[PDB]
Amino acid sequence: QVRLVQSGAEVKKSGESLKISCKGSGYSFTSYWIGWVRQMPGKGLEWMGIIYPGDSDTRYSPSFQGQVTISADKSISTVYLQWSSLKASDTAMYYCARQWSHYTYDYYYWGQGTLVTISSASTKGPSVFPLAPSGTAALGCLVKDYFPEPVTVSWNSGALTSGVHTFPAVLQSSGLYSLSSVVTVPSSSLGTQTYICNVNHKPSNTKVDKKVEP
Amino acid sequence: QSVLTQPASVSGSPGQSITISCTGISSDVGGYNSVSWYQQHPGKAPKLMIYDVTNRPSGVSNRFSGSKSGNTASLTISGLQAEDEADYYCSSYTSSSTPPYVFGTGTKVSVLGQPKAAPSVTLFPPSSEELQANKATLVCLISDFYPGAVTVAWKADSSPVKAGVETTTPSKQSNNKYAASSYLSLTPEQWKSHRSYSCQVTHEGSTVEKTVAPTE
Amino acid sequence: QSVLTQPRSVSGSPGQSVTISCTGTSSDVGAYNYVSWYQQHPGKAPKFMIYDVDQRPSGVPDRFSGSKSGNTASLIISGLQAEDEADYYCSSYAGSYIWVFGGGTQLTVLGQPKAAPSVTLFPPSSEELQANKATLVCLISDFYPGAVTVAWKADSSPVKAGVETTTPSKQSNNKYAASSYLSLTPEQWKSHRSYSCQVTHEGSTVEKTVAPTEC
Amino acid sequence: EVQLVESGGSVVQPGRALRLSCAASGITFSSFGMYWVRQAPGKGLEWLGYIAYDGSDTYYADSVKGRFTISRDNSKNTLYLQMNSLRIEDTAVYYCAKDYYPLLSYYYGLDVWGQGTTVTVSSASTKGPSVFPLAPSSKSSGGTAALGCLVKDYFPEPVTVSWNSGALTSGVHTFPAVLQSSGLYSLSSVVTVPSSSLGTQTYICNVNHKPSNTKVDKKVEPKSC
Amino acid sequence: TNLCPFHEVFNATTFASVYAWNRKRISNCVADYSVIYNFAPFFAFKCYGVSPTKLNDLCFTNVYADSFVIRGNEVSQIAPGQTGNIADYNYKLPDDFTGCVIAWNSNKLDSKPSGNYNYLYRLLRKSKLKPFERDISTEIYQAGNKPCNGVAGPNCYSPLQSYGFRPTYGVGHQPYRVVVLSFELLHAPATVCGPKK
Ligand SMILES: *[C@@H]1O[C@H](CO)[C@@H](O)[C@H](O)[C@H]1NC(C)=O
Ligand SMILES: [Cl-]
Ligand code: NI
Repeated sequence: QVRLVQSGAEVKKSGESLKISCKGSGYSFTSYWIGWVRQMPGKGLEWMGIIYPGDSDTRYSPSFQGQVTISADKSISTVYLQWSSLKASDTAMYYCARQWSHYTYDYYYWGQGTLVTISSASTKGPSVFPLAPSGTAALGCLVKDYFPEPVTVSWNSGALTSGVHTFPAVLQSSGLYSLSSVVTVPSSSLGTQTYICNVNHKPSNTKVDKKVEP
Repeated sequence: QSVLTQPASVSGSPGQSITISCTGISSDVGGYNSVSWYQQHPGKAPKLMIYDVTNRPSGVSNRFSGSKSGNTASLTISGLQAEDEADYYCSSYTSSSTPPYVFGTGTKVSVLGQPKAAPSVTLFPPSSEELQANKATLVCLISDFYPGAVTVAWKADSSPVKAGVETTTPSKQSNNKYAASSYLSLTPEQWKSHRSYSCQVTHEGSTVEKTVAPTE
Repeated sequence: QSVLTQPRSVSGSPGQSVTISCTGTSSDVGAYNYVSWYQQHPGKAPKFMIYDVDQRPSGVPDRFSGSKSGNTASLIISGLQAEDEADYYCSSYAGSYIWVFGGGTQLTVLGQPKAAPSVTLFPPSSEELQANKATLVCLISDFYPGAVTVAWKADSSPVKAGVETTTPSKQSNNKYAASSYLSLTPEQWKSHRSYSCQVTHEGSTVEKTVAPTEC
Repeated sequence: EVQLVESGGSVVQPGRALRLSCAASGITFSSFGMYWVRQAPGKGLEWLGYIAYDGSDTYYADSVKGRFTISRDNSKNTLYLQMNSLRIEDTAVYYCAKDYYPLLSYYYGLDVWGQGTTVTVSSASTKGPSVFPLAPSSKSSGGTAALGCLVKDYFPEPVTVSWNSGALTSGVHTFPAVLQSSGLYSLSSVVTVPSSSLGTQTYICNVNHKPSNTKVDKKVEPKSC
Repeated sequence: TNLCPFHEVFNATTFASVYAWNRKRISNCVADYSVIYNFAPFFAFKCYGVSPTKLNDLCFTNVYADSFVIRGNEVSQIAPGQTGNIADYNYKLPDDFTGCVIAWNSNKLDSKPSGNYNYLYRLLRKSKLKPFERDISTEIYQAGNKPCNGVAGPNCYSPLQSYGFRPTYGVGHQPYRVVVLSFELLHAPATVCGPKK
């Protein structure tokens, strides 16, 4: 049974080095190219390069040439992907893959993938900003640069729940989170009713109430 | 290094046939070549569905077929069903090319379980408090669309903006339509240097746009 | 891999053909056609002469060719020339990216008439004996071809212990010379009536004799 | 014409290490696999090993594997041999040589060689020779007489011998050295002279052994017996 | 009966040089291997991962017939786990090869009195050939400063040489036609079966 087993998930800081691996079994390991493929979160497959473990002949994609080192240790049937200095843009799933046979070049065999997460992970409280309105009106709050999730958002101490939509946060390239919450209110009570969002973020122990007005 | 271009998304109802194109393929008649199609479900490794242009591995449903015409390959999925909802990647191999392998840009297939619904778009300006802090974030909120696949493009005076854009994956709302959000981070001077900014959302071949202006 | 077996020497006249064999095992010369030959003149680096059994690298005279049969390869030199006088080394691939050389063959091109050696046998000097050492010095000169064997006799009994002999060396006149030494204690020297150095050259033996009491 | 120059040969004690270099002229070095080959005095060629043009592979004869290391620096057009755990039997001239063909080739041969560098592995101590006269025969008259000098027990090579300060050259043959079981070298020089010159012309051999900083001038006198 | 066209390979009027070896894909057909005798006089064969006596019973996904000429004493290099000038630079079988190598003496067809210089082989390469890799470059390798301009010469190395087959050579130096049959077995429907199955 041709199997490709990759090393476990990696959580790294920016500027650190990393070496991940992919061990082959159940076939002649030195008779076949092995390829590496990157997939950034929510993006497509990118072919990075191949190595022939028999003689460590390597072919890098033009986009990865000089950006990563592919190597092989045939004595333990393993190939590797290595970075000298990780950048946040290296956050991705990484797969090794092998062609089906000597005559069928398509990638039939895949490793289970290694998740590489590059983060400036430090607990940090969010910055809150109001989003003022222009028969119906729309206003809300912006929750910026916090870690980790979650942030709980209320409105008028939880007395205004009909019409609120708190969006799932975006995971920025910095590792921080940022989300927005909006409420749809009747245009007649624009100047008659005061609207304040209540943002709570337990790990940083920060609570903010921000008023919204045109 | 030539791109294989696929549509960002295609959708169909259960039982229909859908087709995904893959344009830009080259080969070397003097070398080895292949065209492949891969299916990828969330959290899983890609799976080879079509190999050598038209062939299926054992166990791959014959609802999947592939073909090629000129420089364009096509995957067709007949009798579409919910389990087919996934990302699909075409790929070309040419032994003599640099790079020898290329993956296509990828296609999200949606299997429609309710009528299509266009997204609501709300574009908020940067906050004055944020402007006083000398940081600026444009907030583009997208809601009530179905199926859950959108493309988000930002324009500054009709000029595309690719730097500084963050976008979320679609998430199911309580009403079972989808929402997503996009943020554009800019310098305060960058905001003032252009007359207007636009958030353009493409969904099922139709575009919805909102626009923000410095004056208020 | 063991060294490949070559004959120690071969000889020929100008215009003749000469052959040199190179015998290996079934896992070198017998397994591969990667058999090469080198020529080496006195005091010089080897020169590449043959590869792939019978191919000549650029510039090598067409007079050099080769053949192989099983575990033995052959160098064949047609139209022998004076410049061909040299040592020749075969070499074979031995598997696993290893090469091995043969032991060498000295090729002589007969270029002058036979000349018998002059032999001079010096007894130990009085100065060396006063130092309580004794060396018998047998100097051999002006012979051609350059090959002799040297045998030492104490009285008339053969002596092999304490003998060192040089390989023949070309003189300025292009004949050859050699030297042989017999190292003795003064007691061994004085215990015999005589000592003899016997030089055999082209089947003929020339002998010189010294005695402790006879000077 | 690429030229190869080996350097670094010297006298070294058993057990110690020595590094040889092989410098190539021009720019072609980086295209060629390179080899080391050695030759003990009076003995045959011995293939020692190889390193590929790009360093991709290195191969070694069993006789030096695990003792010698071959490497190359293409930025310096230079090949190296690191020799550890040296033994008497490593005494040899060491040659570097380039492959007949560039890139991966291997199956053909070695077409350009250096002149070699000499390594002598020995526990012997530097020592100047003892010089003894080889007096001409009293019977010699046979037209001419042979006389010489015995140059005994020196280390290392070389010694030079002249006769009468270089004034006497006709008839002189200086022999190659023997290496004795002591680890010390000996040689002789002989000259043929008219028998009528004996006892009127002085004959002195001048023996110079630079390694030991010794010169010996030995007068060779006719023997009365 | 839709027989696999082995005649196209075995009875080809002319064979490829080993450096530019030919490949014939064999799919969707009945493989009657018995026809090999009618085209290859006095052939010899070795099989790996298959028994020859059961070939008419087996089914494969695809078959490949690669064919070329080498000299007799190089036929042993066309085997898995071999190294040498042909295996390293001209045609390389993988260690895990599943198939058969068929070779037969073609002196009568491929030798000429003055030497057949049409059959060539590669002398050198930047790296060893991968399994079933094919290198048909003829570029002269520039080792020195001076450009070669397609001219061999000083520091300018031609990568290819002719065999020069002549009828006076011993068998080891006579031409042999070689067909390598690759038996590909994927987890996929078979398209090449023997006549018995
Ligand atoms: C092979 O082909 C030649 C010419 O195409 C033909 O003359 C010969 O009969 C063929 N051999 C067979 C059919 O066995
Ligand atoms: Cl006695
Ligand atoms: Ni003389």
